[PDB]
Amino acid sequence: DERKITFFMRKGADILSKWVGEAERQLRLLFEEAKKHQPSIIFFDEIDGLAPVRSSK
Amino acid sequence: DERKITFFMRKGAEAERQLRLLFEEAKKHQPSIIFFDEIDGLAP
Amino acid sequence: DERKITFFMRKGADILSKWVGEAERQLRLLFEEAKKHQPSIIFFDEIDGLAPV
Amino acid sequence: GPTRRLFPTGGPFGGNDVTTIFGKNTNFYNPLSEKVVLRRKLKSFQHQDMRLKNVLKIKLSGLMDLFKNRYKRFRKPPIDDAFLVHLFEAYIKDENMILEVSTGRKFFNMDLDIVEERLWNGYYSEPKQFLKDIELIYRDANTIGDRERVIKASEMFANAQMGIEEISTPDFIQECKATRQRDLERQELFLEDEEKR
Repeated sequence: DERKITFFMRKGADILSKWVGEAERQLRLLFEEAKKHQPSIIFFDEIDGLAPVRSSK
Repeated sequence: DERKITFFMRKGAEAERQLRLLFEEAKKHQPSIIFFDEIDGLAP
Repeated sequence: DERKITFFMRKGADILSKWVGEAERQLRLLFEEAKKHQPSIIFFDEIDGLAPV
Repeated sequence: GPTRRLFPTGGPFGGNDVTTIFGKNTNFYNPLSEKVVLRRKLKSFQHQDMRLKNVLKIKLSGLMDLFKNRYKRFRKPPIDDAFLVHLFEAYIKDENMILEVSTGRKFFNMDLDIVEERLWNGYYSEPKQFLKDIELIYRDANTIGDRERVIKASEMFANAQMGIEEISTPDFIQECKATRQRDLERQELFLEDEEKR
């Protein structure tokens, strides 16, 4: 009521895009929206769709 | 304090112009340093 | 004395940057310089990086 | 009168009625038995490779449309045309790079379209020509501006690079080395032809 905490529902592979590293820009816009409100939380659903482990390459 | 080694934090991974910027920028102030973080991102 | 073994020295991928078309023209001027000055030795230092595997 | 274009766009379809500062490929036409059989294979393989250039335009337009209507700020040089207009007949022309006196910076700048209208006429015998145009897009990123514009235009540069990694396929690469030696021989004969005539 005094500080409305926001939410940011983001999925895994929608951030990972075609282009080259515009997948960075899809979270740069999120991070500059994270300083729109001060009480802002970032929910990354399926973070292994973004950052999985080195296997052999 | 008559000289000052200047810090330069750099991540691991376009990158070649930023490489020229960090290398020539450290070579105009001769007391300086170049620090790289996670070199395997730039050298697998 | 009167003939010159002219020595050209290159480095490990000094020819090879990430731009594709510069290494080609650099090698063309290199071998054309080798063909003009007739006795010539071309050195490729760190050829495991210029020709990696 | 004629168009005041400084870029070397010109081929068999059109675009030859131009005049630039540096080198120019104006081409429709400008012992004897080798020259006339040369002209015969020139007409034949120029028609076939021109159809191949139009096919390359067809498979280039599918990314060219998105990359031309997405961004517009790099579809125009930062230095306007009239400063280079009075150099035809502040800014000084060296080999091909234009120099500005007030800062001293060196620009190879296009209007982010010098590719579609080059393939309108067609002299893209190899995909290394499209490689060089996307590298000139990187050069337009590199030469002018602060960090944000450089990295964003390098992002669009590498988008077009990720596209030309799909256009450059080894069957088309070997066909383009065949017509690359053919067109190397073509440009050599055409320079000696425009010097002798």
